[PDB]
Amino acid sequence: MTGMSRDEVESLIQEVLEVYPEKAKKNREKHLSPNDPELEQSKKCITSNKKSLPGVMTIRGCAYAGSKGVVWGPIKDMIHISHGPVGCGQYSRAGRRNYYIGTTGVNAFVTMNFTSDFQEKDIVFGGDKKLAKLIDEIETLFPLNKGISVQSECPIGLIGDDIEAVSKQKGKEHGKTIVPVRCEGFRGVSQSLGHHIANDAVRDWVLSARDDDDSFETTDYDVAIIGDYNIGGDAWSSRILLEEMGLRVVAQWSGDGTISEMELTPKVKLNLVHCYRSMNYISRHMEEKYGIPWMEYNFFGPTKTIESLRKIAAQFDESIQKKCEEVIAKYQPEWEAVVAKYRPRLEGKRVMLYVGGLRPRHVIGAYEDLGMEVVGTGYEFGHNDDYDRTLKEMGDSTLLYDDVTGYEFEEFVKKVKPDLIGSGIKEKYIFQKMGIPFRQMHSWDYSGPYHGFDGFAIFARDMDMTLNNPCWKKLQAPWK
Amino acid sequence: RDEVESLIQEVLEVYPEKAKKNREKHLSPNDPELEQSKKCITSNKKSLPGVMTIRGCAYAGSKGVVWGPIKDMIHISHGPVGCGQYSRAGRRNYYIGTTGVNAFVTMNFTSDFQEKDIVFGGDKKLAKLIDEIETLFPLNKGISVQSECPIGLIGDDIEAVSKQKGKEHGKTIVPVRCEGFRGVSQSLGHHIANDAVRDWVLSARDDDDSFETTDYDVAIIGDYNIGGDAWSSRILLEEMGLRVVAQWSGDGTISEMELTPKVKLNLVHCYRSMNYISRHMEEKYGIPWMEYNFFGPTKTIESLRKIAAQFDESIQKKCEEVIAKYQPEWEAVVAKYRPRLEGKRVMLYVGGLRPRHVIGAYEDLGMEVVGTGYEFGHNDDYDRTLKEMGDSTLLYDDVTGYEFEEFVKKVKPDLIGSGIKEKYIFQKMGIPFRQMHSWDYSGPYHGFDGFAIFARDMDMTLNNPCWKKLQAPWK
Amino acid sequence: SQQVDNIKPSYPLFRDQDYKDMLAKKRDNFEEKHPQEKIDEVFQWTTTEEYQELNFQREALTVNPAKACQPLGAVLCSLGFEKTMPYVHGSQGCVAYFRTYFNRHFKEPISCVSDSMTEDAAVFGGQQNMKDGLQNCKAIYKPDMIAVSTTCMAEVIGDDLNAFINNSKKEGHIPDEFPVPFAHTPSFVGSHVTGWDNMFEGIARYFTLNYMEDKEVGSNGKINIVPGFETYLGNFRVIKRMMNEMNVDYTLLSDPEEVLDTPADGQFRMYAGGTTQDEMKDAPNALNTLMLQPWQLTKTTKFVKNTWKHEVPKLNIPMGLDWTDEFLMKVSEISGQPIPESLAKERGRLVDMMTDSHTWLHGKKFALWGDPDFVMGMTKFLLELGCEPIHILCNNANKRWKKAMDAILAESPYGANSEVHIGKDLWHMRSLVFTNKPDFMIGNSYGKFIQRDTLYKGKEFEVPLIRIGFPIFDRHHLHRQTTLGYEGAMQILTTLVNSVLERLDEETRGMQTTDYNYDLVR
Amino acid sequence: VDNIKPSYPLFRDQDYKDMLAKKRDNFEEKHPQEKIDEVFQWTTTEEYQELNFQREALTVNPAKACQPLGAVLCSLGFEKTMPYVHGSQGCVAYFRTYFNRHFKEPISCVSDSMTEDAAVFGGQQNMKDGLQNCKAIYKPDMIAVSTTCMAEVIGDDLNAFINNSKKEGHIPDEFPVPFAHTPSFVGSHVTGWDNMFEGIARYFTLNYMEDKEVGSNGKINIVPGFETYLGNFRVIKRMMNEMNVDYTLLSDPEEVLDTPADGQFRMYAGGTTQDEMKDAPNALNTLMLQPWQLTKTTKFVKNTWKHEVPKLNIPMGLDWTDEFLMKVSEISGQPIPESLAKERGRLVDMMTDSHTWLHGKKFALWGDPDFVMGMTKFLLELGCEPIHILCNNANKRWKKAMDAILAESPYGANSEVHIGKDLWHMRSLVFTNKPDFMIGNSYGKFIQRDTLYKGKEFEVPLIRIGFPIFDRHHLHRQTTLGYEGAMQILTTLVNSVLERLDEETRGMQTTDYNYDLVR
Ligand code: ICS
Ligand code: CLF
Ligand code: CLF
Ligand SMILES: [Fe+3]
Ligand SMILES: [Fe+3]
Repeated sequence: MTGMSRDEVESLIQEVLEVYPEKAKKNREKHLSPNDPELEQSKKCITSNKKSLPGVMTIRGCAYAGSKGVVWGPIKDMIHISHGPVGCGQYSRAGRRNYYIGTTGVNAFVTMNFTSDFQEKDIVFGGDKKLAKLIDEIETLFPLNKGISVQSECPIGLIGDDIEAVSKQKGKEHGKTIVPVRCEGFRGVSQSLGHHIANDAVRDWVLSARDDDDSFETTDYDVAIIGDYNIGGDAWSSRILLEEMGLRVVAQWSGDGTISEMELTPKVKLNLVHCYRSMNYISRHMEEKYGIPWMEYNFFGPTKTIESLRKIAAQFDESIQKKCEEVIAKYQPEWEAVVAKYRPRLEGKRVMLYVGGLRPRHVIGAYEDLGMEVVGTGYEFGHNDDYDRTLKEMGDSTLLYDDVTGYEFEEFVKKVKPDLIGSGIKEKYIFQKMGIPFRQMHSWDYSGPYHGFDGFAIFARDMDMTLNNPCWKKLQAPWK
Repeated sequence: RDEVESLIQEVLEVYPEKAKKNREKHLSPNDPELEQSKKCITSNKKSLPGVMTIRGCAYAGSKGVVWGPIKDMIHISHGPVGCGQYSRAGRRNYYIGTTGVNAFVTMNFTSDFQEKDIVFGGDKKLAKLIDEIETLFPLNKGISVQSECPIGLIGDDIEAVSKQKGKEHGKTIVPVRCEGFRGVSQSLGHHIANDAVRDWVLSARDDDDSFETTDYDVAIIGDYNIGGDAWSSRILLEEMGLRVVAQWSGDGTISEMELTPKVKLNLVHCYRSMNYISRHMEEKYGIPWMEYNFFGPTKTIESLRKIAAQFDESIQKKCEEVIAKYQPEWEAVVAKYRPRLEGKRVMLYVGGLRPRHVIGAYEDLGMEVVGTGYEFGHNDDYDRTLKEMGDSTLLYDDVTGYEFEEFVKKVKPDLIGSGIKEKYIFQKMGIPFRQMHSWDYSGPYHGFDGFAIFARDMDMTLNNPCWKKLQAPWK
Repeated sequence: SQQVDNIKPSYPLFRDQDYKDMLAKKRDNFEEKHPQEKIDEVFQWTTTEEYQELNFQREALTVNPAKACQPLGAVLCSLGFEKTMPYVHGSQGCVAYFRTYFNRHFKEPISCVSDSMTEDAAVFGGQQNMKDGLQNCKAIYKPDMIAVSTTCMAEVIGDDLNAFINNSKKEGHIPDEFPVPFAHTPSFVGSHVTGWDNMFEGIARYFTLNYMEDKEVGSNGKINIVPGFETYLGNFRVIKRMMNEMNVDYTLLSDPEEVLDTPADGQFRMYAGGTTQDEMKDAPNALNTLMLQPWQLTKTTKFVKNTWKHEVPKLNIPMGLDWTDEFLMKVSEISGQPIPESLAKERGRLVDMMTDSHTWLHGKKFALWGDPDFVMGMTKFLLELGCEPIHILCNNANKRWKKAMDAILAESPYGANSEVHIGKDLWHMRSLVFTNKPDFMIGNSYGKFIQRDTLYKGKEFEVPLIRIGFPIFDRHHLHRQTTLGYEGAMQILTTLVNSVLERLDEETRGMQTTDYNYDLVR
Repeated sequence: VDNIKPSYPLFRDQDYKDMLAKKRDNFEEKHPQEKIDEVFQWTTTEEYQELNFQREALTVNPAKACQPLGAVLCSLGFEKTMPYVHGSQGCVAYFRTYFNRHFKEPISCVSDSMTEDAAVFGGQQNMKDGLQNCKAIYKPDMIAVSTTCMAEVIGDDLNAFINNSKKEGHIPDEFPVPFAHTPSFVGSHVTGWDNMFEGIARYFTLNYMEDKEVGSNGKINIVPGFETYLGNFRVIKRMMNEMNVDYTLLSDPEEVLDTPADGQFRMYAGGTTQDEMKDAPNALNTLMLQPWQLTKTTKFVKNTWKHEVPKLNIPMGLDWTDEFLMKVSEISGQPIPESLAKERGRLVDMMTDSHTWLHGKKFALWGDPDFVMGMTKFLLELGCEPIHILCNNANKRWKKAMDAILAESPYGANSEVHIGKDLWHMRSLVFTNKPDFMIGNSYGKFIQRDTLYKGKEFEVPLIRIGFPIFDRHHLHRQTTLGYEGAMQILTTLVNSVLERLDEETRGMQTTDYNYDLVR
């Protein structure tokens, strides 16, 4: 059966827009569009990075979620303070699956919830004195921490607190790096501004720590993995491929990352950016200051992984390129066996995706390696450049939805009728009630990794396990 | 006390005339001044049909009690599947070993009799079964064939199979005719099992003096290591300077039993189950045997001194060292728990030894046994109980389910110590219950270390908050 | 030594150094134990495929059977009738074992009497024991009905239960009108579930066989339900609850849930609830009879079809999703009562939990054993969950049952790697879980020794036991659970998925080694 | 293939172990393992605990959430009601995700997406647009408005904003929009539930008390509070039904948190009707299931509805379920049926059957004030010793009541109540004064990991009772209230002891003695 024509997709877009009030409908009309592969600039088809409409069930988080939850929190040897009331740190505690190796509570603190637990006295009279005392208690009770970050929640920027002054004074007093991050949840429109604020915090407080330090020995094959957060060990599956290629991964952040790795990044020869959306800010800064080239790579599925490995190897000498062909040949039987086993059970299946800023386009090649077709995709907080990259990677006349609402995503699913949906935890149980197989594209449904060749076997097993699960054939009662 | 006799009369009126006349012989007040219990109570008789008797069978007394605890031997429940299944790992006779390799206590080896085995006999099946045991469990050190009820009824010949297979495999195979119908209780199972020990195992090293012997060699007889009871007793004996060569049968081995005729003294804890083998060893090897009681500090101290008096002064000196060493431990236990248990009244009903052996331990906590009885104790068992129990105190032999409940409803004890089949009956009635067979999966209770557990367990159950909450507040 | 504030039971007490030194001396001096190297070598041998071949070649030796004998099932069936005393004609040692067995599983008083046949009855018969036992049992415990089964001794000597009970009534030991149903329950035939089937058929034919003249099918507008050997109280409760939800008039014959769950309120109730004699007498007047466990109820099914003329449906055990659907639709068809929206909602909630937990259960390998109908229902539900039951064992199933199980597995892609074993014990199961390791075992408490063995080979070889079935001795109040219906499927599903999650947490608790993947969210 | 390994077994392969070792040794600049071990050993000592309990500014691993989360749960308890959190959208994403992971269910809740613009001019325009959009899109019968901390800090007037929305036509004047200020820097999530319920009750009844008569509808109001066990809502309904007591469960989210999967998504299901809330002052009385977290609601009901609101404990355990049933019987005049006496007797029978394995067992527990108080009371009834009682939310009044409860029992002599302490405080407590088990939410799993790391003999297993439960499935369906809840708690506790004992005695030839078949 042929995919939905362009005319049918626009007609569907119009129907979902009817129930909106006129002001809301005018806004939402710009965020839904059929895919035009022939289009070079997505500004002329879809609009992104705007304010969420009030009173709609948006999936977006906040700048604190994008800074504390995404960029700073995975740094394992640093303690991250959820500065403010208890709620923000509690809901984001160990909710992301940024994998790390360490002794939690001693030298690693990722799954920990350090918070200032603001009361009304701290709201009324400020929390700068409380923050200063809190940092002292951190030094006493967690002496092996290698750094402190102050992640501001909403009231910090509203009551006029000065965390830069406290961080500067306490960092000098304790000889420690203290990073004040003004990632108040109201500052932007999504987690996307949290990435920019966190990246600027990295630039202003960490990245320059070794500018006059040359003790670290450097090789011509030094690389840093930027914007891989090791979701279920994603960065570990990517790192093993890069080092099998003969490269030395000096830094990887934030997943399993350390503060010292972040400070060693200005010494690498190439910056491999997996998530452009969250870390293109620091990559451009490092190119402009240290002259380090940065390139985007995709390790989702064998086809993208092989293309990325060859493209990375082309940035080095022939010895690295020779080792690249050795790695590709070594893993070729592994992923071919995965395809031979699982492609027959997934060929022709249609999937609709909705993830935050990278995965709506990065995982498409992995699905196409399994014979599946992505009939719809969208971003929570992807920018125009994110949608520019999606246009060519996405089929013609395919539904695109920016900042999709709870109502819109449900109505789109009811008409498109995908065999599988990949989205967040807030949409998982809505579509499972409707009888459509669901895979979490954020936490990997607590499976994974999905990166690299080893991750592709897990990805194909997981897609097959959910899509072909017997539970989906029993949604209707036999007497009904 | 006329009142206790009046209670006995009232519970008796329910029975038909024939059943009643039989039951009056088995209930009587305790007369400490009486020397022979035959003149007050009758025991070791047949159970009345149609009553909820607590007794087991000869198979339970032989396979379950005497032979099963021997860890390095495989014990076949010869017959249908039932008997071995219900007795599998049900007694808590503790052992050390690799189960399935060199130890087999909690295992259920059975011939699983079908109709063809009942109709055409199971001697060929038994012979084939022993071959399979040799193949699949080559580290076993011996085999016992515990006959279930059909074995003695279909005319099987397990002695001939055991003899031939034992010679063929160079193994000790002990045929035990412990068919459950043979006696009136587990008591005959003890005698049959003891005779099987004598006829097949005990004389194995009669012409073998290679084992080195000392003047302080002892064997513990009739301690089945319930929750480690024999281990708690053994540590006291060896701290006294004695060498425990064997223990029967808890944690026991076939070689330990074969080494028993080489000891200087046989310490019998359960007289009822193992007095047969003790008398035989005294008449054949000249080994003296004496009864000892390690229940509670008072009995333990008395037994340790009595045992030490059978040896030289060096052992007696070490006995006073052991008693002094453990004196602070049990005194602290008494100081902690006697205030919580003083004056409480206990009714006991266990098998052939514990109805009288645990009384001193209760009296060490200030408690009083206001009634006791045996499932299968003999007249000599009740002779021993007469002086260990207070005057005008209820005694019940082979008590029925109805009688034991009626006695409890009148006597109203603060605690009942009995088996699992009555544990949940008296918990409904709101009376704290302690299992005196499995120790309620606690223990050990023997020795000084076991007394701390015993006092903790009595306190935990008797003073539990649950007993004050059986009545609904609105009722 | 014992500290008064740190009193140690056996396990921590004998791990003290003084007890360790004692045990080491005892082993090295008197036990004549095989050297530990030889013991280790033999244990390693018993976990191999070569040992499994020898293990499965045996035909005379049974090691750790997963089954009991017939009179145990007869006692449970008798306990399901109002004020009925289970009466086992034969040796008293059997009754002591039956009561103790049920005592340890239900943690409840179990009423059952023996007539204490001895060596005298081995040659003269148990007629005198029957006359005295029936008279004594009626006089002492005052039952409304005495259900007579047999021990193997009475069966071997060929005692005639019918003649013995008739002679008891003729000679005045019991009234002629007193109901004394009987069933021959030979322990060398079948298993405990066979005894339940024989006992129920004996009680059913006692009350209805000679009174079929005035009976009319469907005249009382009810549906009979025969549960069979059932040791989960929630299974009796879920069936009654579902029938009440559908407003379907029903008669649960052999209903023991009340007497197996009496309250502790200062009184002992020997009898509680149970199927009344009027219910049994009026049973032929029902619209139909449903066998909850048809594989263990063949003799009852033959009697009900041939005597009551009830067209007993070919219903599977109502376990899992599909078979609970079939049971509910069959009940709806017979009674004419629609399936209520509440049951559709309950089914949908079970489906929702299946959807929520499917990622953690897909591909999980299970070795299971138990009674034929429970095993078949467990296997069916496991296939519905995407699990692979790779070792399906039933010590007490026939070749017809194995044929049906193979057809069930052939219908599912998740049964391709499945093998059904009949007439095999738990020593066979121990070999199976070593050579072809499942992720989990589903079975009774005897599987705990298999887990100990697999752990001894190594932590990565340990196969954890999930306690579902009979008997459960080392856990408390699991007999209150449910395995039937959507509620039973939910309880099984919750137990299975959380067994996976608890096992995964144990494997990922190691700090700095496996503490990655020690996820807060699963 | 045939052995596809997820993360845990995959990264234990030697090639991944070698990679991680090289990464740690060359770039991570990690502290030496000897220093790490020394510091960890230090964090388990009494000296560390004293420093741990001396902090006044740093909270580490709290055992509480913020007010709007409780307000959302309360709003979900009303029929076709959309939880609406006036403030920043990041809070709602966290609230929904938090409840998604615990209930494994869809959670409906909207934000009006207040941003930096509203930080200066206020969130009035967000309220007007948000209420109009929420009503038009999701078509609720009622919109319950709470606040994020941003809206509270800038002092947004919920009443004025909602009134202006109705005056300017963004929503109909008659459309019910109850509101509650739920500042996250005050109290905890249970405080937000209390504030939200008081706001909804005040919205529907405060200006309509003239025609109300106490007891005129012959019912009893039940206010559950913040409750995340579906069986707790079910057990209260079931017990009232078998007593034939007419009742009104206000804020009943049972149906919407347990919708079936049948090919259709239900955003709304069940819930307390607006007529039920309107008629609530006409009830005979109102019962607070969790009185410690319902103080504002209790004050409103006593002073506005003129209901007596008896001093009832949470219906947990045996004694307090007895008191709840007898109080219901007294108010309604309905006798307690024999079925409930039988259920109580069965719970007592299980208490008797399991008392030997539970007596003397030491527990560290945490959670919400009423659940913790009920758990402590039931543990004392079971002969258990709760040695570390922790509650991050509770006040000094609650601690006083808990001390009185412990003083009433000999099993509370070795008990200490901690208020305002987090789970890092709990970690020190279980190290220095080790309990046999901890009863708590999923965050306790990290405490078990720490105690296992010190040693197997130091590991304190976690029994998952409370909120949130994230690493187990469908535990939210179980019950902690009534005799049924006490039976489930008892079964979990005794089998936790038995499972732990089996683990300790599984070692062949070392501890396989005492690996008893029968327990
Ligand atoms: S052997 Fe006997 S019934 Fe002496 S059959 Fe029985 S482990 Fe009892 S009173 Mo269970 S004559 Fe031993 C006994 Fe006593 S099994 Fe144990 S407790 S001291
Ligand atoms: S008195 Fe004793 S326990 Fe009874 S049979 Fe006889 S030896 Fe055995 Fe066995 S299989 Fe079942 S339990 Fe019996 S009916 Fe036969
Ligand atoms: S948008 Fe983001 S998550 Fe929201 S508050 Fe702001 S930084 Fe934080 Fe925090 S305590 Fe609770 S969850 Fe909020 S109401 Fe405040
Ligand atoms: Fe019970
Ligand atoms: Fe769900």
